[PDB]
Amino acid sequence: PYSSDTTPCCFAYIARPLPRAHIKEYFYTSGKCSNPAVVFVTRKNRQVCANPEKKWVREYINSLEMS
Ligand SMILES: *C(=O)CNOCCCCC
Repeated sequence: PYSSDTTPCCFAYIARPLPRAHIKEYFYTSGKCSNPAVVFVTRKNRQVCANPEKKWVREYINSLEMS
């Protein structure tokens, strides 16, 4: 019933923590996707899928939220 634009989903999670200093932004993928995910945006503007349940991921989010 709703948006007919594509939206990004994640089908795998990066296995090891990204360097924190290379990440500038994050977002969660749509709740419509089959998997929950954090996407980190790097300073080279790459987008990397990550597991929201991982400690390092939650730590990075808190840090990013902690401007
Ligand atoms: C709202 O329009 C929902 N529609 O679902 C159709 C099933 C696949 C949509 C891509």
